[PDB]
Amino acid sequence: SVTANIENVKKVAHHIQKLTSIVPEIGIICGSGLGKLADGVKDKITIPYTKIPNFPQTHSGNLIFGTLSGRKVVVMQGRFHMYEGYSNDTVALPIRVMKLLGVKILMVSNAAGGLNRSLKLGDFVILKDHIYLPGLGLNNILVGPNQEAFGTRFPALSNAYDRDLRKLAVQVAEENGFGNLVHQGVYVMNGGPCYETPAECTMLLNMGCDVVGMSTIPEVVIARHCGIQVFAVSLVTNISVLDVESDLKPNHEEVLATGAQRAELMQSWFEKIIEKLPKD
Amino acid sequence: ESVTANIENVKKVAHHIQKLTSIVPEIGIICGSGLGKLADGVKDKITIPYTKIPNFPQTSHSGNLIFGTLSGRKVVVMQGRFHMYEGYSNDTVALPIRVMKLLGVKILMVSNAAGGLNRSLKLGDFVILKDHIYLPGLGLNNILVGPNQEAFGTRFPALSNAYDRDLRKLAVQVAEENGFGNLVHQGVYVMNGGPCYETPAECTMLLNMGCDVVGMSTIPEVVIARHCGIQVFAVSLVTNISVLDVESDGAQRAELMQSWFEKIIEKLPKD
Amino acid sequence: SVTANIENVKKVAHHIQKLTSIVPEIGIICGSGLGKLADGVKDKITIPYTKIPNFPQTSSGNLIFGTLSGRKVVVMQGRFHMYEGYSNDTVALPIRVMKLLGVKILMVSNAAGGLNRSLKLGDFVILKDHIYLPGLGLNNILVGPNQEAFGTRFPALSNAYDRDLRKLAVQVAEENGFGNLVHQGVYVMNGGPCYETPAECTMLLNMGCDVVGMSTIPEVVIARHCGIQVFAVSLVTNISVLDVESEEVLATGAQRAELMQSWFEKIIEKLPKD
Ligand SMILES: CC[N+](C)(C)CCCS(=O)(=O)[O-]
Ligand SMILES: CC[N+](C)(C)CCCS(=O)(=O)[O-]
Ligand SMILES: CC[N+](C)(C)CCCS(=O)(=O)[O-]
Repeated sequence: SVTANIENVKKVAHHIQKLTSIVPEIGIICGSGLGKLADGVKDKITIPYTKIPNFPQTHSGNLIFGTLSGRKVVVMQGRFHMYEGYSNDTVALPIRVMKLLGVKILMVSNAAGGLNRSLKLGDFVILKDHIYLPGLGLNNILVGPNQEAFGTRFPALSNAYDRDLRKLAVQVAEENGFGNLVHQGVYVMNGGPCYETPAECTMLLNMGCDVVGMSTIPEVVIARHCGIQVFAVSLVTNISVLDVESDLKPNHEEVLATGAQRAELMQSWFEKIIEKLPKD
Repeated sequence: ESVTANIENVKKVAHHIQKLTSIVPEIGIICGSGLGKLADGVKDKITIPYTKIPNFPQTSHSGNLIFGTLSGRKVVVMQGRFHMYEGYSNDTVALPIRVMKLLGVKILMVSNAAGGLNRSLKLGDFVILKDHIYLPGLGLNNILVGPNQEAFGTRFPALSNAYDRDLRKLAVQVAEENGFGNLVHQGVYVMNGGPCYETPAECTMLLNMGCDVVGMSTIPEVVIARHCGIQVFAVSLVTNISVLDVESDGAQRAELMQSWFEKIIEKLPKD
Repeated sequence: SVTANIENVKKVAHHIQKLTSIVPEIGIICGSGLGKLADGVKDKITIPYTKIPNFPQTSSGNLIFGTLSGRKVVVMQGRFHMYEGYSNDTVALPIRVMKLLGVKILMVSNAAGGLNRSLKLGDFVILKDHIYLPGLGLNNILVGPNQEAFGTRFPALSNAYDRDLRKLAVQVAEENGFGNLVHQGVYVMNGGPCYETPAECTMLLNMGCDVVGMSTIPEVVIARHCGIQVFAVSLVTNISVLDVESEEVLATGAQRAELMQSWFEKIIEKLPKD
């Protein structure tokens, strides 16, 4: 990976600006439930990661630029997960590129396990806060020399999950008849890639966590560090088992199935949030 | 560090071992510190020093693999382990377990020495692990971080019944019928990366997290074993009782644990 | 960049020993509140880190030798924080150099967020214990081959924060009229460099932590490993927010610097000579 410093981020951004004239104001990272969001983007240019020098590589992932709900967007189709062995610089560079391209708001989804006992499979949990277990343990994405062109050395994570975007998301769900599926909660990052043990889930629930997943927080930290507002949502793809005696367990195909089942609704929700954002 | 624990490299190591012994092990046993006696009962033994195995990790006496039978069943015993607090890599720790898989191991029995958090524990008690909290794993130091080796298992392994409940039940029964059931507990093991012992504040936090014992090993091996379908039984010997507040200031047990493991193996189901 | 082994640590200590004849008994690592401690030292011999070969670089840091309240000291001005990406050996080496130079007591300050709800901005929290979140998660400074020259493989952290040094520190504060600022508590390390979220702060408070910061514990572990007594104090530079819907740190340090400096000087004055 190339260092996600201003020099390298500029080179990548400048290369992208030759390929498209679209100045995105919203960046979207597609997780669970957002698998067909790129189809909804109109007047789009699709740039495979392979066509961007010094951009991380993960068919190839794509950067999609276009209009969604009357706004200019860049959609990241293809993520770089820490459990896959990717570096901090790999995860940070795409977010910092979004910043240089013009992104003001980052919207992201992911799949998570439901710790909170009131959660149902397929529920949406808007992140209102997080617990960054890797970050507390010296694997924070920002470890290393601070890049002052982007942000400060010790970023505050106050209002990390923009309260006004959260309020809007809830309002849109309620107005469109699926407010009953929507919660707000604390997301804890398990580095992964193992699912959480019953003892681990019990610990995490008692720490005050509502959902547990293996991603997202590193991007959120980079976004907040460089001043991008964040809206993040976990799709509850499994209900955490807290009891060792239980034979119930997380199953990959069912986790993927839940994402796919909820995709139309999740994308609709994101689209309807975007159309309500103030603009001009 | 060391060679990637992929199918090609693990196969190469396994094939080398299969030229040094004709014993196909069904059960793998990992001896913890002060617990080398678990190998002493091995009948018709064949000893392979780690130095004889190219690409197998090396200790820094030499470590050995011991093949033979215990209570009639074919076993491989690991004498010398690779601890994460020593600076060994994920691949180093993973490779021996994946080698055991290819050699034919279906059940892994692991022992370690641990600190007692649960206040009902006494020095010298055995705590069968029923579950774990992998603090390094939750914090982005999980042994499986990196490309998944699909030949061994799936990207996101579930850890349900990680400590096989039928093996736990059998182990408790064997202890009770041999008159040391009073020494045996079941509990949750939490891994401290180490190598520092836990401070009183750490011990209190860990106890309140729902942990019964704390140690510096084992979980990484358990994760790799479960990832590739090996059933796991694991037991901690309580060698220290954790102090919970700042204001406040073995040999026979190894032999007993040896006997216990032997008597468990005698009763293991056999297809 | 160099292993903190006996061979490398000795080379560094020997280089320092030809630049100064002062044999330090007390080492002091300046965090928040101790920025001006170097100015108060008498018979100063300032050695910049650039002038010590094999010594880690941060810039330009200084090792100041001299006397403080009649006792020989070495003051580290310029620390090596793990959130900056320094290696374990980088952080360990200066402490082990201190050991070889003659240091018996290490006094350290830092800036920390107040979790305990009774704390006020500018309070002093003497560390009596810690929770080393990085260490529990496989990022302990001692991971790797144990350097037997300095200590044992599995160091115990019983009495890590020497109880007699804590007693002395509280007594000095009480008799100089600022005992009302002094608390004793548990420090938890957040690797950093992000400040802790409300959910993180709530979790940490419920684990039994009184203050949270991003330093100190690694140095304390190396010091205890090699048998140096430790006194550590956090300056409360921020009050943790525990619920969502929610410069000041640098101002608190600069404001309380004089008092903390005075406190450290007066502690060194009352230390046992035998
Ligand atoms: C439940 C989702 N699993 C299978 C763990 C995939 C993790 C990818 S993530 O964290 O971006 O949703
Ligand atoms: C005295 C050794 N301690 C710290 C208990 C570590 C135990 C090593 S183990 O896990 O193989 O038993
Ligand atoms: C408040 C200052 N923080 C963020 C903890 C940075 C470290 C300062 S230090 O060295 O005094 O701990």
